[PDB]
Amino acid sequence: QLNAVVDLQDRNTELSYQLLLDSIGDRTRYFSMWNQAVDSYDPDVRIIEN
Amino acid sequence: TFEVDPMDEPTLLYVLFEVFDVVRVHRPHRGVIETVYLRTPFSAGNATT
Amino acid sequence: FASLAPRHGSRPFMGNWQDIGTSN
Amino acid sequence: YPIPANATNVPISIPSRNWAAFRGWAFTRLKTKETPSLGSGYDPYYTYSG
Amino acid sequence: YPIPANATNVPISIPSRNWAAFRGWAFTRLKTKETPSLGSGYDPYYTYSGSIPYLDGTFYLNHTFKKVAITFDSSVSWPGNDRLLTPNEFEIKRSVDGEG
Amino acid sequence: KEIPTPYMWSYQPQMGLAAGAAQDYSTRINYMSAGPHMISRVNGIRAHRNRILLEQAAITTTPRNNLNPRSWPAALVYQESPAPTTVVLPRDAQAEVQMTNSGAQLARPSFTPRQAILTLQTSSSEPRSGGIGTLQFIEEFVPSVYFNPFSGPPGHYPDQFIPNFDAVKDS
Amino acid sequence: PSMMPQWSYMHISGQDASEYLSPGLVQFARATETYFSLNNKFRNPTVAPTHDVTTDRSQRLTLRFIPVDREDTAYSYKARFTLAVGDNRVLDMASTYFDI
Amino acid sequence: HDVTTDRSQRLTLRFIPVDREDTAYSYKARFTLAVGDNRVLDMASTYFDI
Amino acid sequence: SYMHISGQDASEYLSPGLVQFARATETYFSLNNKFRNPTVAPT
Amino acid sequence: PQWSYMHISGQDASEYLSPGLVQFARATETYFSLNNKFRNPTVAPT
Amino acid sequence: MMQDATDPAVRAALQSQPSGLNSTDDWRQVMDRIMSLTARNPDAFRQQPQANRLSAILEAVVPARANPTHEKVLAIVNALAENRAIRPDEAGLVYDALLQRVARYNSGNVQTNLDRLVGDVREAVAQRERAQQQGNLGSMVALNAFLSTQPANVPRGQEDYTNFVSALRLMVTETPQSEVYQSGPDYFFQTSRQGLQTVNLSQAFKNLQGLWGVRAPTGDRATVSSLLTPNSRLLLLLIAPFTDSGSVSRDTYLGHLLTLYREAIGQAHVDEHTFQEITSVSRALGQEDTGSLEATLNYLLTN
Repeated sequence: QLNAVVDLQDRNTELSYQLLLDSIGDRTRYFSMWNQAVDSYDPDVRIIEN
Repeated sequence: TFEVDPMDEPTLLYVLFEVFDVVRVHRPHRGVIETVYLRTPFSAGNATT
Repeated sequence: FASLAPRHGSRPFMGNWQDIGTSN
Repeated sequence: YPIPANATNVPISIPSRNWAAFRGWAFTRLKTKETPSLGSGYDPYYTYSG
Repeated sequence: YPIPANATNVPISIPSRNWAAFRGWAFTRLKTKETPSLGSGYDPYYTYSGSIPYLDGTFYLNHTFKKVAITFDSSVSWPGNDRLLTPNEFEIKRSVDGEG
Repeated sequence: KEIPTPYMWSYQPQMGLAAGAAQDYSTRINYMSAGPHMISRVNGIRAHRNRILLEQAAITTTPRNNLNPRSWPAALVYQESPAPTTVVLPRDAQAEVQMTNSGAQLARPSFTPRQAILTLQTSSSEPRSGGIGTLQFIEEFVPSVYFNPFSGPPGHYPDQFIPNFDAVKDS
Repeated sequence: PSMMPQWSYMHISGQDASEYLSPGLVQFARATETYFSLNNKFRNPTVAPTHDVTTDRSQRLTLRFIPVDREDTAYSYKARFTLAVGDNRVLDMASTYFDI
Repeated sequence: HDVTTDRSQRLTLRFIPVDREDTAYSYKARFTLAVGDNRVLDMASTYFDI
Repeated sequence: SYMHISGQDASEYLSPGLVQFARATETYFSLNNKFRNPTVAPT
Repeated sequence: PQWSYMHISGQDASEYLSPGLVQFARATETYFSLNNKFRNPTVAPT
Repeated sequence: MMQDATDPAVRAALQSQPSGLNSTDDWRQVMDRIMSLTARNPDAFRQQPQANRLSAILEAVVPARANPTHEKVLAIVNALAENRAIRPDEAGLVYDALLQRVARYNSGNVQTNLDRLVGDVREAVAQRERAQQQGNLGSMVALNAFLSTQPANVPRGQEDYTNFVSALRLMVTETPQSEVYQSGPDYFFQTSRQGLQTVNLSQAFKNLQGLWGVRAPTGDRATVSSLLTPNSRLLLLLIAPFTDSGSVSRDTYLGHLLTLYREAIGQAHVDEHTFQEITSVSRALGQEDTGSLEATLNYLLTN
């Protein structure tokens, strides 16, 4: 019963997974159960074409 | 020194220093996990928790 | 034949090939 | 460590660590109300799910 | 090593030196007001003539301790060799997270 | 020249290589000379200790050549244990093709006994390279003394002695 | 088993591209490539034997596990599992999930 | 060198029972614990955290 | 250094007997993953 | 003779040149994209 | 088998002149290759494209003068880097400063010397590289200054020192590499290792001039010989793997302690072969065996 994973708060274990699925190639096609649908804004709203 | 742009609301300057995290899973028995986690620009004692 | 193709750098032909089969 | 309401000048806090083999840095600021400083499961500081 | 109000992060800063005689570590707490950094006859800091921790074992803020995690070669912790439940941290007290 | 301390190597673990040697002070005895009847003792007890740390330096390790090498092969520094333990299987490799696809479903083997085992080595694929892995630091560079400080200015001095030092260039 | 029966003429029994070709055509497919882009014209047979893979046995692929005790507190859901892998259960970790 | 351990070993084993049983008065647990192949265990130091 | 991060090559800190079946009969699992590969850099 | 001194009737990149930086051209690619830093010739067959 | 220092006239040629085919310099090598006479494959020139085929003919049949100066002047400056006549970062200046010097004087008798000096300077690298292995040159001349200044052959007490004169000379001849008899301060001193962890004074040896022949007690450290300084004691243990027989082992410690200095070496190489085994057997012990060193202590103390 030796503690296998004992990471502290100065680690982003949850938020490391964000980068791994970015650097895979394309996350543009979406997964169902894991909700791999990237929270992506449109360039039409931010940088306003006026 | 972080002489940055003055902003309206209180913001957390959450700086990340790139420090490697390696966990070697020594498995000399079928179903036994004995591991140690260590970092390079980080000693496993002196930290903010 | 080594004479048959035009090659880069004074060498006739250079890198050999492989094409994949359909099923998979 | 946080930047207060109107901040133009802000130092670093943590003094003593040993650095042997680096890679670089990354930083992006974040509001106190939008995401809590982790500690407890329930937070009234994060009653802003946006 | 003086430490300010409402802060929780302070380590010892000593590099490579001599260590040839060592039984171990000891730590307690004391106010800056009651006694100062000694070495002088009558220094500009005295102003509390009350009971001082450094004299009669008068220590009191010895309960105000969370963790004192040790480092031996500025990379790995002293419990690195996994001897305790916690891999590196010397938790003196943890208020209600895993009763065990 | 007459009274120096035995030099002690400072360490950095994950690199494997020691930084450099330094003198001892936080246990160094009082040098306020006690008198003519104890000056020969404080210089004499230390003198035999200087030969204690000198003799073992040639015994524990081969004498110094490259004083601090990062590109380090294994000879005295030990490569981990090369011994495998191989066990058999409850089911056979060729005695299974007869049954499942035909009709009879399967769920020493008490059907048709066979003995076939193959053993392969456990050793580190190629020899140990770089710095010291686990714990071989004391056996590699034992605390050793240079009893005549910087005797010889321009030719050579204690070179890899400095912690702020790499093998490629001085300074 | 003997792997040269009826597919010998059809050259299906074959092991590489230059196997049942005339050995004078290797230097035209490779050297003058983009000109004569032909290596699948003579369709090379696959290399998928029976050697280490075949399990003609009731081998388990997808197994369920459902916890021992229940705790329904408002902030932290706890579930205790006592998992057991017997023999030959060779899963790679990214397969395992938790059906909420 | 002829005494106490130099190699890595944890002092305590934070063990959890496999099966549970609760009923009118009894609080049964059949814990399956095997003492490590070389190391020993003391019974006066053995307790239950409930 | 024994963690393969101050080392020289990746396939040389494991067993050589396991190395054989990694590029001819590997199509069942694309595995250059379970033990991380370090790289050399000039300093 | 001066025709093929202009690297026009050459066969290849790393080979036709002096071996002083031929060693370095194979080691350096990310530091400097050296393949586009020099002419690579390709000639008409018989 | 190993090489000498990478040939300095060739290192600079390696970085300048063509590698594969120098059609003028390797003329009968290209001519052998184009005549279909090469033993590898004869028609390697036939199956090649027609345009670079012609480039080989025009260049080999009519040999074209290729530039030789930059593999001759650089051959000096890179030898200047190996002989250490210049620093490695100085390769930008001296390469062209002498090229600008020969730009002014391209055409005197000086460059006819220059290529003869090329063969001289490249040989000077090879001469010194074999000479630095035998650091005797900056050692014997230094010992000549030691032998002249120090009064030689004056033991009017008792004489065992005539054997010791050759003993210091044997240290120059046997080990030459890092063994430099440096004359920094006026006291002479010898270094043994590349990092100098036993560099004692040969003028701390001047303590022995009154102790060249005194009476011996018995077999335990003498009642008089406590005067011998750890400075001079360091020298006498350093000459011990060089000279043994000659100095009287029964008349003074010049010989009795010199035989006893061999007892220190005699235990050392035995314990070296002892330690290389117990440390090697660490799979079956599974402990930090300091008893390898404790037995070494016991084999020196309890005798």
